[PDB]
Amino acid sequence: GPQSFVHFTKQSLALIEQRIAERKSKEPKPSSDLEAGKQLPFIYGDIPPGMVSEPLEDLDPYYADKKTFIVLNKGKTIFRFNATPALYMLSPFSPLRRISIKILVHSLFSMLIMCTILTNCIFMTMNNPPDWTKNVEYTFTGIYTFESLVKILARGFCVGEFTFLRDPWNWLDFVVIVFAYLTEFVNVSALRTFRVLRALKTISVIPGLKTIVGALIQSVKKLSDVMILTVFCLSVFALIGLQLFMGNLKHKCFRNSLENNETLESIMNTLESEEDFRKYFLYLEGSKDALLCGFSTDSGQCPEGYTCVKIGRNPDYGYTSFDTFSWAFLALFRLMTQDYWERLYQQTLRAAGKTYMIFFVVVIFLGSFYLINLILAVVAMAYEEQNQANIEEAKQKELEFQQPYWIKFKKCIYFIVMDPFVDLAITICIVLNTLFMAMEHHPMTEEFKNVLAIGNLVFTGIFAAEMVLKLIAMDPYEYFQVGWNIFDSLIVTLSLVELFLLSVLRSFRLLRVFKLAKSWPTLNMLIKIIGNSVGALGNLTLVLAIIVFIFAVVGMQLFGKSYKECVCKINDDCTLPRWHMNDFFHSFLIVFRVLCGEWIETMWDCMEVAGQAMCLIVYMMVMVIGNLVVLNLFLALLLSSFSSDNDANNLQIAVTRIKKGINYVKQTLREFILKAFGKIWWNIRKTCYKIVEHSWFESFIVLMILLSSGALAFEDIYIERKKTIKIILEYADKIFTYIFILEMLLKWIAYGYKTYFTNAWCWLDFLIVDVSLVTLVANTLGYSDLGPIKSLRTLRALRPLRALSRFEGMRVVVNALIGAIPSIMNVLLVCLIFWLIFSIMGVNLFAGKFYECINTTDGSRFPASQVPNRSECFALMNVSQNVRWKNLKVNFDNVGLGYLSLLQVATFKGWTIIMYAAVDSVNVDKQPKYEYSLYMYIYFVVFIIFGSFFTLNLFIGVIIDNFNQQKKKLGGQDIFMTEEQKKYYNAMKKLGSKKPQKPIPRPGNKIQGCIFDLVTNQAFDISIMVLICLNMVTMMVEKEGQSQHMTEVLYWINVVFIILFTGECVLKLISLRHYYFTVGWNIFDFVVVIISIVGMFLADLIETYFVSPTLFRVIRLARIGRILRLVKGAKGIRTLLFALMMSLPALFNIGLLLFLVMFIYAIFGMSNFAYVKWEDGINDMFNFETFGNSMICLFQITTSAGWDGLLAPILNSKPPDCDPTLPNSNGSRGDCGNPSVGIFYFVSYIIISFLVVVNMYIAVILENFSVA
Ligand SMILES: COCC(CCO[C@H]1CC[C@@]2(C)C(=CC[C@H]3[C@@H]4C[C@@H]5O[C@]6(CC[C@@H](C)CO6)[C@@H](C)[C@@H]5[C@@]4(C)CC[C@@H]32)C1)COC
Ligand SMILES: CC(C)CCC[C@@H](C)[C@H]1CC[C@H]2[C@@H]3CC=C4C[C@@H](OC(=O)CCC(=O)O)CC[C@]4(C)[C@H]3CC[C@]12C
Ligand SMILES: CC(C)CCC[C@@H](C)[C@H]1CC[C@H]2[C@@H]3CC=C4C[C@@H](OC(=O)CCC(=O)O)CC[C@]4(C)[C@H]3CC[C@]12C
Ligand SMILES: CC(C)CCC[C@@H](C)[C@H]1CC[C@H]2[C@@H]3CC=C4C[C@@H](OC(=O)CCC(=O)O)CC[C@]4(C)[C@H]3CC[C@]12C
Ligand SMILES: *[C@@H]1O[C@H](CO)[C@@H](O[C@@H]2O[C@H](CO)[C@@H](O)[C@H](O)[C@H]2NC(C)=O)[C@H](O)[C@H]1NC(C)=O
Ligand SMILES: *[C@@H]1O[C@H](CO)[C@@H](O[C@@H]2O[C@H](CO)[C@@H](O)[C@H](O)[C@H]2NC(C)=O)[C@H](O)[C@H]1NC(C)=O
Ligand SMILES: *[C@@H]1O[C@H](CO)[C@@H](O)[C@H](O)[C@H]1NC(C)=O
Ligand code: NA
Repeated sequence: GPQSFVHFTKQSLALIEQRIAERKSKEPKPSSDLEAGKQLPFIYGDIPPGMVSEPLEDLDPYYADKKTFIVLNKGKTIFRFNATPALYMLSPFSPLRRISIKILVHSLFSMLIMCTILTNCIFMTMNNPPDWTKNVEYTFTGIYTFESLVKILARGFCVGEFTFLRDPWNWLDFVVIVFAYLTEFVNVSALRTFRVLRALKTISVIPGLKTIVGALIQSVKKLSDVMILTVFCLSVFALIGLQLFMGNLKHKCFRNSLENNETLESIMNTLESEEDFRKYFLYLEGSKDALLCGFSTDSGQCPEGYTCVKIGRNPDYGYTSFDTFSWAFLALFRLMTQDYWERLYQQTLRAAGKTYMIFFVVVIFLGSFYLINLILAVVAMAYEEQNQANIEEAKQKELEFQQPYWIKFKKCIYFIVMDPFVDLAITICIVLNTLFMAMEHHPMTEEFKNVLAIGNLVFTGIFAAEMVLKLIAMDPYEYFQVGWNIFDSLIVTLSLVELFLLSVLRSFRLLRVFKLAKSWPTLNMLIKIIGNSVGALGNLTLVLAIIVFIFAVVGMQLFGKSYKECVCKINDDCTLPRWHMNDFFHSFLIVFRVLCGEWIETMWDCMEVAGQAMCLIVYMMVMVIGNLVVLNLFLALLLSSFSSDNDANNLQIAVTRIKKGINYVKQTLREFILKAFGKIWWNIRKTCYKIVEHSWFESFIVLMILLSSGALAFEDIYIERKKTIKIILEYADKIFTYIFILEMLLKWIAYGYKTYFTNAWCWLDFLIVDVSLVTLVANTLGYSDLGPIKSLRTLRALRPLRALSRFEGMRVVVNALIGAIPSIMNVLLVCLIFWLIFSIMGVNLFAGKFYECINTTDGSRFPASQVPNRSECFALMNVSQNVRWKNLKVNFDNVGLGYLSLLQVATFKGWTIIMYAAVDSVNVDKQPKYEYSLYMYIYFVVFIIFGSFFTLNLFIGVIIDNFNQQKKKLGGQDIFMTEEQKKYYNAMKKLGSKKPQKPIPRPGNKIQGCIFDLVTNQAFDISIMVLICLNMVTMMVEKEGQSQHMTEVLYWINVVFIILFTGECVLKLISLRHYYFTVGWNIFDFVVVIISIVGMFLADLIETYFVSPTLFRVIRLARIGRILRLVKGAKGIRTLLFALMMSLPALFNIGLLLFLVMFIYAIFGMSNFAYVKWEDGINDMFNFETFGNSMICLFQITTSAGWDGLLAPILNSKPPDCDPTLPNSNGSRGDCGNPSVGIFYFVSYIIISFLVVVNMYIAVILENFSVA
């Protein structure tokens, strides 16, 4: 009981030695609430005042027998030691031991350690430490020695059982202190790096961090199977890309204009440097890489006079290659993370042909889309079950816990403040303020600036008046009692500080919008999430901040001097690049960018200056650990808040009274106005009704729509030359229109006007036939070349939409997407206003500053030393012709352009040139300077954290809640599966969960008996598995440029492997006696061995009978079938692959709809952008001139990769960039682009594709939760 409090005495020590004597004469877990480091049970009451900081005997009966004693704080936390003297000298009663306990057992000691640690972290971030910091370093070493020595004196070193080194966290202290004195007593980067380990001590000293890091480790522990699958899949696809693309990125066009007997070999002998490479090969302007080339008809066709020859290095400094298995693995990992993969995709297609788009499609679907889903689902399950355990433990803990003139003036003015009118007036003024500050733009006249300024003066007037009036209406002591009032006070007093006599300060007016949270339910949820970011979940956010700090400082210490000294090898003018790790801030930015998803481009430079190894380990550590922590935080916010939600408001009072008033006047004026004052037709009906419902009509009509939609794809820029096909297409178009008109008439007659017109699908078909009629009559009358009718032409691209109602897959998927529109619209409004705040802030900061004065020959901004003003560039234009004062196309000149720039930043596409213009901006009409505004990166960091991370978190939560609501409103069935797919899906459930088959019969024949016993055993299976892994290795051994001897060797080893696997299959045939074919995996074995032999014969036929290397490489892929068999044994890999097989139907439906959307946008893009100028992505190979070339671009940007590069040439609309009078083969003129259609096209596309792929994400992840 509570009485069990007694001092630790030497008499008690005698008692201890004697009862341990008893236990030794004759010769239980520790309590879950009595272990050290937490709070003592409340049943024992409070401590005697003479007992704090004094040794006590252990309360646990299990620990009452061994050597131990407990010590308490004033904070009443418990620490336990062992009774054995420290190192066998310091008895627990010496002066040293209890002074060490007193110092160690204290809150002030821990606080001192925390402050000195954080000061040390502040001192780590010094690029060039001043010489005087040595003494400060010695000081820190002194405090760390003091704290260590206190721990040894209080606990011993290792002699006992509970002592200094027993817990792992003290090992870090020991290592750092011994390494500090090692460097003190005795590759400066190597020594200076290991001091970052003290930054890890915050995890030990700040409370709660221990459990957070333990939780992260436990979450990792579950990723074993998924990491094995990831390695397996990346290796298999790396071998596939090895076989297909080995050496193609070596192709370069070579100038045939070489004279004086210099042939290809005569130059081969002398190609070692890069200057001679630039002398003889083709380098597109502004590129460090030689332009690729190919041999197929669909590859990169070299210019005239250039021959395409595979010589020289691979692109990107050598690092983009599918030559050796390591480089292929790097490429497939860059494809799985979709990091700048839209450049590898373009190079691979340019050098190998547009026909490996299928390779990239299957890699993107399987590599990126699926493995990431698996990772997210497993981490989510880990966190969810851990959270359930925590909640259940907390609940159990709760159950155990339970078991004169001024006064009348003030009250009258307070009455002037009534909830209905004052609050709504203030809300309206807030909304008008935000809509009034949104009228700022760069080209502005004094009139409009003046009205803006006076309006802002008025609004700050009303808000200050409100603040003073609520100051005096209710006592200032009580004004501050609520958070909203103090928030508003801070806003007002800061706006007055503005009115005293800064650009960032101009915009904190915008925060008063958030006061709308009380009325608006969904904005309040964003407030809740941002609050959890620092509230219930502040420890995890603090872990994340600490890790980003440590990675930044580690990378800086390792690579700063490397970046500085080897600067000339990553930049041509021999100055530091834009992204570097020379400073703490720039290394922080690189770490942040890697956390955003951008890691290949900076690692190329890292490895250029600091060598491959360290760069790879450090970058992959950052990737894995940082992405782990960020994903954990995101999932925690999501689950916590959307399971959290799982006096009347002042606006509600206003609605009440205003409804009272409006209803009162409405019905009283209502009272005022009352007081002041045929068998044949229905035969046709039935016959048509069975006609339209008859199956052949439906199938014919679906075929008809498919044919019209397909005919849409031929009208490309080569339809003039195809004389025959043109006539067929136009005649067919007429027939299609007539058929659909007849279909509409038949359905009209058969169903009736109301029935046909109460259905939305018929509304779609009706609008389409209407526009076809319009264009038909306009063609007949002769007004074909009128512009509006020429535009109604392009609307023929909407024809594929007729298919949505005929196939049930996109019908059900569209039903779900439509059921989700309201919630999507609420979230979109919240995001719209949030990004509106950020867009007005960006317009205040940057509007009109992105202008610059350039050499148009190379695009080089002039030095700001000369030509620093706009007038200076105009003078230069006057004196030198080819000079331009150009602005960025996507900029912050107004709130629309601000929202386009924010959309580019939030998806990290095009965002870099935006930030370079931001940080280099000086002021309006002044030329930008290199990182003049260096700390404007923080605007983008804050926008990415808030408008991107948190809004996406809110969107995901609302979508998940909406989809589970739909699933419950359907009774618990699936929402992307038709009836037949549900039936199949249940069937494949039954197949997968099959009870094991009965044991195979035992053959009677004796030699059959021996072979059967041999083959049917574990050892045979393990032997085959080891052989398959060995064959995998001998496949990875292949490289590019290998000598013929190694080729023959690997050929023979592969032959041997085919021999042994054929032997295994033959012994299986003989021993199981056609029962081989019963078990499913043996059919796969059979197919693998057959295709292995057939491919091995066919290839050797190819190099001797029909010599074509491409077909050779395609058939030689049958080797890869052998590798597939490793999934035979792994019980987790199968489960995951069976999850994929389970989820395939829903993905088929969603991908069908996505494909139809891509088809529609491809027809539109061919109609509109087929003649835009070739700039920044639109080139000879990647354009909208053909259906293939359009759908290639649309697949590229279905992942939103590089859409900023396709949109850029369309934004050209004027003669300085584009050219509006240029003869074209369509009959039109100009290679120009109109921005409005381009912006609508790309923004819409990325939004619809985002919605659809998020739907795929939800389907797959819920499938994984269901199966597991
Ligand atoms: C407390 O008990 C709750 C239980 C119901 C549990 O339902 C779960 C269904 C799976 C689901 C929706 C849940 C939590 C984490 C969710 C994952 C977090 C990741 O977030 C994402 C999207 C957002 C990205 C930023 C990160 O990845 C998804 C890929 C991943 C995710 C959305 C896949 C789906 C997961 C809730 C009922 O108990 C009675
Ligand atoms: C739902 C919320 C988040 C947005 C509501 C729409 C408006 C409040 C915003 C969005 C687009 C903004 C407009 C973007 C473009 C312009 C053009 C601008 O005038 C010019 O650029 C003239 C240029 C010239 O004369 O050369 C004036 C501000 C204005 C109207 C902005 C006013 C504020 C607008 C209309
Ligand atoms: C904030 C600045 C940039 C002006 C932007 C426009 C807003 C004033 C509009 C857009 C969204 C509208 C809100 C949409 C949703 C709501 C919630 C509505 O109340 C509920 O929905 C209660 C639901 C429930 O209790 O379950 C009150 C109106 C309100 C705040 C609307 C108020 C007017 C809003 C905020
Ligand atoms: C010709 C161009 C210039 C303008 C075209 C405008 C139409 C696209 C608008 C006007 C009437 C609207 C329709 C009004 C009625 C309906 C029925 C509605 O379905 C129902 O109401 C079902 C009700 C039920 O089942 O109980 C679906 C939307 C729809 C097709 C609307 C779709 C959009 C329509 C066709
Ligand atoms: C803009 O750049 C171009 C090319 O970079 C300059 O034109 C020539 O540049 C070369 C450098 O390789 C000089 O040797 C020539 O003398 C330049 N020719 C002329 C006519 O200038 C051009 O000078 C640059 N513009 C300005 C204003 O300096
Ligand atoms: C912007 O242009 C120049 C760029 O330095 C500014 O400086 C003037 O330059 C002219 C021509 O070199 C000199 O004659 C003047 O003496 C410079 N000004 C001064 C104060 O020395 C010029 O002032 C700027 N003009 C505007 C309108 O901003
Ligand atoms: C071949 O190259 C040599 C250079 O040593 C040159 O003298 C000779 O004329 C060349 N032959 C022809 C046919 O151009
Ligand atoms: Na990159």
